[PDB]
Amino acid sequence: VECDFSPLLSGTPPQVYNFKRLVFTNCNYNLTKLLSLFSVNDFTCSQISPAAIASNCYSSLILDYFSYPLSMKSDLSVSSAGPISQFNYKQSFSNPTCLILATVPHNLTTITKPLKYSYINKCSRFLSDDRTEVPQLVNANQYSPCVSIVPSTVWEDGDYYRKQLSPLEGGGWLVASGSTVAMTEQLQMGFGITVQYGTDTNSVCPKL
Amino acid sequence: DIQMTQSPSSLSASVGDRVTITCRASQDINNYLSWYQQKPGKAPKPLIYYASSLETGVPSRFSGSRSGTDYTLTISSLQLEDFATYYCQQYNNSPYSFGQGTKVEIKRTVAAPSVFIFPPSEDQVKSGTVSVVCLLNNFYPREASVKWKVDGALKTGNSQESVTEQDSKDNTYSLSSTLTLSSTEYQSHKVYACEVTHQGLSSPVTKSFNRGEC
Amino acid sequence: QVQLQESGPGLVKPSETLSLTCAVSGDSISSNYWSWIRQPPGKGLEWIGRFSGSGGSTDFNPSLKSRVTISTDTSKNQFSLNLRSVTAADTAVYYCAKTYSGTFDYWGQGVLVTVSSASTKGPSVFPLAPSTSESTAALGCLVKDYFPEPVTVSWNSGSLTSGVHTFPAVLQSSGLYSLSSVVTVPSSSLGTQTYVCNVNHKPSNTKVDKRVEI
Repeated sequence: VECDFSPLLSGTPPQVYNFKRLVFTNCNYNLTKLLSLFSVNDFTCSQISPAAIASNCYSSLILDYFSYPLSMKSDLSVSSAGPISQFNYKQSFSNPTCLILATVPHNLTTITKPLKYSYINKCSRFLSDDRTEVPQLVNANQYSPCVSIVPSTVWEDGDYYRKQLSPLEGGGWLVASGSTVAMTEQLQMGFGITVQYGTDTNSVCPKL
Repeated sequence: DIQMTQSPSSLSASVGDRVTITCRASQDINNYLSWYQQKPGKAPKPLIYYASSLETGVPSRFSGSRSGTDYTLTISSLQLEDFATYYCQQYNNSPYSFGQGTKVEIKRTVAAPSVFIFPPSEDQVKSGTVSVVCLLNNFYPREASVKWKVDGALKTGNSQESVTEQDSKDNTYSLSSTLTLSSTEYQSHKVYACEVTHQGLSSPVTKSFNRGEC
Repeated sequence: QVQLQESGPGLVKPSETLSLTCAVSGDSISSNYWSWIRQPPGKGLEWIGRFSGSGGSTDFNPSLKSRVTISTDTSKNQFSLNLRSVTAADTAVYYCAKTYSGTFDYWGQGVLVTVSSASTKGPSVFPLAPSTSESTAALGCLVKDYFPEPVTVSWNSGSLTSGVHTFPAVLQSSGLYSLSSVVTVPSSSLGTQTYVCNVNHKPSNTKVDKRVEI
């Protein structure tokens, strides 16, 4: 009956361009229980009216988590033209969304640190002539089109990955470039929160 | 590391059937899974990348899917071209583990083996090492048991089996159990029996020969 | 259009060190990524290690990281694999392949590497003749003690193909192989028709025509 946040507290978290997503329906949550397990640094939210995020019922609660350094904390705002908001992670502009940046504490050992931070600095699709470039901008609450061709971790800074598409899909190529940002001493991650609404069920209320 | 549990290890199906091959990871791989088809004696052939994306020039019968942490390769309509061994691979984190593989073999109707026993040639008797060969010809499925009763009772350890692949015309198997002994030991006992048990046989069939008796 | 070709000795002495070179045709190794994958005869796949001709540093499997090294060549458009302190378990078919995220788009025809302490030796061919005959009879030829693989077997110089079953080899504890080839023929043709088995072992240049006599 209680929403299970356990997949976040185990193993290694993914990168920003291949984030892991957890959807919560028909359960009760305790956001203070979660944020107490991480040193919370910076965070932001947008939109209310019901109004809350830890004191309201919704039809669903979406939570994306990924390893992200606080060095590029400014690249997460929607008003930024950085590759993160352009090719990696864009959250919903219409629905009420939140965005939390925290660090994995030293007393939280179940989460093992990845080798380094990784993100997509450019994801574009080239046509049959191999000259026309089409930037594949990421949509809100979607993955990059180049996720199918990029490793779960960028191996070296300045790497290029390309794969020829099938003639049924249109032919051409899909090319993406990777960038690496060296790891910190404590794992820094970013959490993306979005809430939906429906007429049928509202079984996503806070635990009281 | 992350390790893969692919099941079933082998299955028997015919043309037109729908066959599903699953693959489970020890940890979340985040859709970074690939499928391969391996024909006998050839390199693996890529079929699907990123769990569900089809490779170029691969028929639409093959599809990829994910439910929970289970990754399934489903062939909608099986055909003669597809009977091979299929593997699943993860590339989420090093080292890259591979699936054990699933062997898709054409299924025949059950048929009991024709059992033949071959006494060692007299030219080999003077060589010091004899080799009694027992043959199980044209049977299905592959599972069968062979026992060696020398002069009455069971002798173990010195056996050597060798199974052929599925036949092209009748889709059957064939196996040989070779008993290697010292020449002096072979002249000691009189009767040598080869007893086989197969699900196509109501009772164990035994083929024997008396040593020296022409 | 990118192709691959393995080039290896095929036989490596036990204690010494094996070198395997991979030739890439139709593409530059100074881009993308490449890797090695081995497969022991009759089991699954083992990923050796990935590297880069573009960067290019490497990442290997911890199970073989202490015994694996890699060289890169730009002008010759190749790369080699160096595995030292090889054991009897290192007998496998080694593949080199291309990649972009961990999967493998293009593979090369795998090369076999067998490790065992023995020089080339010819086989000893023997007939396998029945003394009871009912409707259908079967006879064969034993090919014991030969090294190394492979060996070709024919019956009546290829004029007899139906019903012939040639079994795989069995690597005995003597470090030598041994197999048998069988054929089922009508019992009414045994008296008036001959049957010979033609053996050819090119590493030993052994060429035998053995008659199967009742």
